[PDB]
Amino acid sequence: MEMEKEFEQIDKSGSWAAIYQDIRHEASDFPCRVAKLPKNKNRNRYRDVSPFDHSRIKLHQEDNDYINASLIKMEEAQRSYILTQGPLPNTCGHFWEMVWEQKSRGVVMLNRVMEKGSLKCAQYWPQKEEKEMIFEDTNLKLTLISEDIKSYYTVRQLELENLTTQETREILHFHYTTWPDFGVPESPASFLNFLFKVRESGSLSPEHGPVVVHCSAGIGRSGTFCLADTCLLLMDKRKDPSSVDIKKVLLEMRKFRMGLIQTADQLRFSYLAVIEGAKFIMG
Ligand SMILES: [Mg+2]
Repeated sequence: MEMEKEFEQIDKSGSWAAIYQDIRHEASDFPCRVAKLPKNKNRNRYRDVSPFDHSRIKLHQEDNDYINASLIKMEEAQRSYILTQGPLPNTCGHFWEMVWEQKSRGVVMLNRVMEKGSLKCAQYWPQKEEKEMIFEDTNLKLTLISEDIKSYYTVRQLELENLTTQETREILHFHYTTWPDFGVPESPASFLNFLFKVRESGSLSPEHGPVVVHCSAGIGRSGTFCLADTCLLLMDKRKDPSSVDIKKVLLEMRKFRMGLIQTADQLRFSYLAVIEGAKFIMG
């Protein structure tokens, strides 16, 4: 396996930080002027994590179409993702409006609501069946239908209703709950297992809108999830699987949202996930 050889030699030479810095230098720099308008200050969780203008998701209701969310469209892989930040107390109705308008089937959440003793994300979905949430600014109702708590992740089914038109949709919420507070997982096994659960639900499939993926900033763990999914897709699709270059796929994704993969350890982990996922698939 070629990718496993490049991996092993980056490891023996301790080059991970230097490989990662070169990705940071080659990565696209596009304007984010809507993100930086003063009227959108409180729609952004981080001042240094903004969606590019050319790939930003626009809310359809008029007034302010801004949400911190980017469409990553992977042409050759035939896969699209919306990467977004963890919703803010003020942007939960926007978040669910985007899910509605983009005809998304799945939401992939890679963080806990509280990590390292701080709030990383608003509690933007209901925790009890009998206590639904209404988002008055975007006129949406959200109801917990069921949830399935496993050791490494939780799957929720939710009903999203457009109160304007009374249409209802089922949204699946895939919540990875065991990503360590510091660093990355020891073994890619549970992350891959989680990714395949998302795949098996249909949420990544072209009959639906793009999956919505977020962590706290929507670039670090979120980048890892999309990078691994797209790389494994490409390895299944291509005549030559060993022709799949993680670094070139990452740089392609970074044309659509800045900062994807935030650390050299997250880069190493992405390589790891793709390599081990290749065995379990293409073995
Ligand atoms: Mg109960």
